[PDB]
Amino acid sequence: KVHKHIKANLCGKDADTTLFLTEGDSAIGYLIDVRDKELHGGYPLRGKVLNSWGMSYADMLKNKELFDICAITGLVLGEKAENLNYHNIAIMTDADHDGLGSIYPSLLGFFSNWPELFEQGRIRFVKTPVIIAHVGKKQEWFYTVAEYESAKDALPKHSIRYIKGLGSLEKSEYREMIQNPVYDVVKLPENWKELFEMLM
Amino acid sequence: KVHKHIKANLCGKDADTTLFLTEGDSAIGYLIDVRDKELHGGYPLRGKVLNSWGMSYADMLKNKELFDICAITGLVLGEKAENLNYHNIAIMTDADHDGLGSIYPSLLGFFSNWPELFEQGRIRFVKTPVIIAHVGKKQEWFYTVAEYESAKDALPKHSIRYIKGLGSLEKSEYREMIQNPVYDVVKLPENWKELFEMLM
Amino acid sequence: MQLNNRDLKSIIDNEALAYAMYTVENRAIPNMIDGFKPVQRFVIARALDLARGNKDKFHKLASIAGGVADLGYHHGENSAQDAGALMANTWNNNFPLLDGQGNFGSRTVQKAAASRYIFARVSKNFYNVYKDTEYAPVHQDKEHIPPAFYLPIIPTVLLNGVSGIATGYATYILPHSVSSVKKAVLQALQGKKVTKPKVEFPEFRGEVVEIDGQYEIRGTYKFTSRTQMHITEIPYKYDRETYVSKILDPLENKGFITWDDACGEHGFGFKVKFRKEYSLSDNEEERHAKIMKDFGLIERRSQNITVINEKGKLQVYDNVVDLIKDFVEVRKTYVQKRIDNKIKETESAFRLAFAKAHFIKKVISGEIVVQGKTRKELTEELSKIDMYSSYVDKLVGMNIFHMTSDEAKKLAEEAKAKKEENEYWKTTDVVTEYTKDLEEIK
Amino acid sequence: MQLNNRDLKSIIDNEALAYAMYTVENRAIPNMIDGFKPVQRFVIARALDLARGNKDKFHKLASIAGGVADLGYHHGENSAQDAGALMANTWNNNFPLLDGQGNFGSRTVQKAAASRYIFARVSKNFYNVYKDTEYAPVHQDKEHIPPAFYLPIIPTVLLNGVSGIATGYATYILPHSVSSVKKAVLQALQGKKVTKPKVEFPEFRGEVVEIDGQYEIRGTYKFTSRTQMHITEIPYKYDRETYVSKILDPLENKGFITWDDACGEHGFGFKVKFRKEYSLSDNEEERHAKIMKDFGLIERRSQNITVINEKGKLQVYDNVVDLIKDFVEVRKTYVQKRIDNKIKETESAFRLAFAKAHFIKKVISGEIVVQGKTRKELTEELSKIDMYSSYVDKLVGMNIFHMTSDEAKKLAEEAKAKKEENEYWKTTDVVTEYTKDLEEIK
Repeated sequence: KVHKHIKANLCGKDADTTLFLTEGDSAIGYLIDVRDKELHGGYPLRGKVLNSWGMSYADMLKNKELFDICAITGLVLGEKAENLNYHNIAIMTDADHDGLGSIYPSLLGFFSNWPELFEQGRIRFVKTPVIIAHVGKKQEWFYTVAEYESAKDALPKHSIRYIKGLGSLEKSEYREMIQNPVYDVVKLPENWKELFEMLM
Repeated sequence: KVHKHIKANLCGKDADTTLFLTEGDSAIGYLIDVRDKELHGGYPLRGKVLNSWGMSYADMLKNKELFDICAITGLVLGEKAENLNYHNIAIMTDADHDGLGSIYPSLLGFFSNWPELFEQGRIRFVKTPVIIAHVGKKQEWFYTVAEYESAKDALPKHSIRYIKGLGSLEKSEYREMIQNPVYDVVKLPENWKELFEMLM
Repeated sequence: MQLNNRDLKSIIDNEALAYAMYTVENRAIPNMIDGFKPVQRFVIARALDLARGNKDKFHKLASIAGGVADLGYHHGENSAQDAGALMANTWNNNFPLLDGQGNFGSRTVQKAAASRYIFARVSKNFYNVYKDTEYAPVHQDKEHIPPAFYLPIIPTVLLNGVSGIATGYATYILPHSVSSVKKAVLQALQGKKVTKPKVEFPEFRGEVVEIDGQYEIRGTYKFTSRTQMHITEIPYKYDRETYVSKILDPLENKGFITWDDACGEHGFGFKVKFRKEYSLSDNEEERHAKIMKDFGLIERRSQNITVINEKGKLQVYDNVVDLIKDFVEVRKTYVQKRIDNKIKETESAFRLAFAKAHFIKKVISGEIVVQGKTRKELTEELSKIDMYSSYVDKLVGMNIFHMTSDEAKKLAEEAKAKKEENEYWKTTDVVTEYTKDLEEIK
Repeated sequence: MQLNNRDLKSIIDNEALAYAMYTVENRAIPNMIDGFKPVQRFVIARALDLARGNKDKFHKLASIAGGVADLGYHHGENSAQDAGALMANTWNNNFPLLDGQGNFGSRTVQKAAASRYIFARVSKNFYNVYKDTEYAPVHQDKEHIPPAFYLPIIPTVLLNGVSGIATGYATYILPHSVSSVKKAVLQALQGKKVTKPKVEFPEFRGEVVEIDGQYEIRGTYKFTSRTQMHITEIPYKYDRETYVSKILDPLENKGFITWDDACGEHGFGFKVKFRKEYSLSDNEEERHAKIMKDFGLIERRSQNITVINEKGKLQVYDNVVDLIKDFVEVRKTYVQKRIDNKIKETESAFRLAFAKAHFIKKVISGEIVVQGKTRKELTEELSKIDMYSSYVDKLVGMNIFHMTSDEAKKLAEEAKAKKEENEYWKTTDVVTEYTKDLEEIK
């Protein structure tokens, strides 16, 4: 029985629930204050985790955080994608290099041991806006640097705010992001071994 | 045999010879740039040295720095100071808390293990200036904060320069402090085994 | 080679003395006049320095609490970094002395986000309650660039709470409501019977009562079914993780209850459903004690009022009334100082304005010619006039548009206004000024 | 709940690209135009910012190299702290870009003192060789507050040397004498035959000469007796400890020689006395070779001239002549920019001064009255005069002493000066201005 979980009431029950593999308990507190009372779950990570391949399956099970996550989703190592306590899994990390460059590839490598999960596309990512432009009373949510550069030509009150890290968002921003997200999904190429073999 | 030592030609002779137990490679190098070619020696320390009270004499011989200084001065543990490679020994450290609070107690306790050498008074410490006052084009060498407070009433162009450690002084300053130095004995009273009761 | 030499090993006291300096100027006891801590002093000073004219600018917490080393902080920057988030939030203070923009945590999870993903600024709650910043006495030591203690209007020690543990002493100043402290200070200005200020925890809707005089705090339980209830609140010193793990998880492990996490946006929501293996007694008083005993809804407490005074000495106060009285006594003198200095400055300002008006009306009248004076003979002749000679330079730095009637009649009226304002400052007293300042805070 | 589902693997390039950014904007290759390194850019920018008006103030090294985080340094402060002592000393640079006050080490012991016991400031050697700082192109990224590269007069890549090891490339730019580089730049301005600049190590009185293409450095050995010599110097890349432990102590351990440490204030002084168990051969050429071999008085080296140009591209130059030519070609255009902007500013300044003189002479003549004009009527007519209307706000900001003839007549003359000064900028060319700037450096 895991402890760090934010287990919702629909754990195990069939629904459209989602699991947030976010980084930083500070963010998960914001989640508690923002989460849907029944649908949206979540779980905090510890941070830098070892590369998914390079060792055996029982040695996947050796790691504590991996053990907690497979217990939470119910997808125990070595079985087919069934008994999913959470219908969906989402990843959301501080977007400078802490999770994009460290946590995302490793987590995808770990989730790769079930190609059925990627085929369903149940593993997704919530894109946090890199920059926020505060105009008038209602702010805008430019989602990338290229969009900012291509859309800054005609806009008054060009007040800029960098959102480097999940901590920069306020409660309104996090509420908007969770309730109305973009949900980018994870890759699925013709070969699911070489593209992460580049990791080593 | 010894490596970090600055053994002089007059070392081991009957002439006056002082040993500098300075702290930091920068300070000993500055001494090399400013040393007397024949009289003044020197040796640099490492830093935090374990308390020398409360263990066996073999434990004093255990530490590398204690072995180095024991070989340098020639006063072997358990023996006397009948012959010495250096006539005098001087201790000088960065005087904010790095050597006053750390080097002072351990070094004094280690050097006190020969009361005869203590009574000779050969072990000494050179007082480093704490603030330098630039007046006109000349400089003055207030040796303590109390002297500064009691002598700041009457002086023009009060250009104050603090000296936290050995790195602050310049070549003129170190040349003055070495060629025209002021010393202080180690001051042990009749109670050998009582005034360092706070060491452990 | 000047060898002065004494066998005085007593100089080893310089160690203890230095250690005394390491245990006196770097303590954990707050200061009664300003309500700060040694770390918060440097933090707020750096925030004020960085804010400058554009106080609305959000500075990074790393820049806020990492550049305090040069301000005279003889400690690691980590203490400043952590103390910049336990004071700038809103879940732990009835008076946030530093507004923030980011994830500063909440009572659900008492943890800040990071070192650099958040921002901080001197809040608007600081300028209305910390007037006369530049009159704080300077520290005895030079390196302490921030003053010894700022000068607030109401004692910040009482508000926002504080919990420190020094060598041999412990302070656990409970937070008090802003209205209670304001009323207490206002009524103690006029020397009436002091009303003890109440206790109001931040983001707390439960109950706080002093049945034994210990200022205990209790939450609220609300039964919804024969075997269910809706815990609305729990005692303050509880976050989700520690509460669960320490008390509620073992209770479930005893095979008694099962909890449904319903922690809403407004406090905790730990609803619980019992099972067969439990009392669930009747009579509404034994189940009362059981419900607030098993789930830890009752918290005992005590007030240890120990704090440093205006000087370096530390005093312990039995009740907050004495603290209020002494703080207002000190602030009375510190307001009288401002009164005297304002009078002194306003007299000179009025005199300068009068001289300016005199020069402008003489010039427009043509009695003294601005032109034709060789070698700026103007200044030479003004140096031998009754009132001119004091401000000749300022009396010469007059712009062209200051000669026309627009900037002349209004200048004379402004001089008259400065005169009557000097009279107002002359006739006013400390009590009225401090009462106005007290009312200004809201 | 917008879908935005793409099962694309190309996003993994977000790794490499980001890693590319971590291996492009944070490399160790210097920049050819300004002769800096990425960390040194932020260090010097922070030093210039802290200096402000009082450039003589000695700032602490900790403040200098620890506050670079907000300037846009995505790395630990330790790199800035260590790079602030390996560039600000005098034993490693023929052109100290940062003067210091403290123990920065020497060639005897190549180690700085500490982080906070030393001080640094922008040296006077930086203001005479880095003119036109405000014309450096801004970096493509916003967070890079310091510009892409400052604009010096002579290429600082050549001077002070540099030794970097990037991924797949290594730079060992040998230091060159200031006079040689100045002469090379001056003569390459006029397109003559470029003279190769010489090599002059700092605090080196020995011998440097190329054997075949590549440079080599040799010291000086001076015999004093049949079995003694006084080593005056050794190759540059040697401090006391490493030299001893690596070459000289093993020599004594072989029962060959005994060294007397005579390291004087002027360089190394390692005098040595032989013993019986050695060659000590005659004929003055085999003994010399044996000395230069066993004692390590010969050091071989090579020039690997690879450096980033004004753009992001990295270029490798076979000889320093091409580097000099390209640097002067870039600086010619960057001086032409200053010429054009100076002309543009001086024309406006002269026009403003002419209007000011016109206004003061009309006022003293009495044609236009500054008094008796309600609603500051002046401006209304000044807006309908040929030249007044452009500077009305400035034309009415005239002080009283500016009507005095003393500040009037000279003003007109000052205006006249500006006028002819404009011609000086109008007729001058880039070559003459750059030659004057080159001569100004000494």
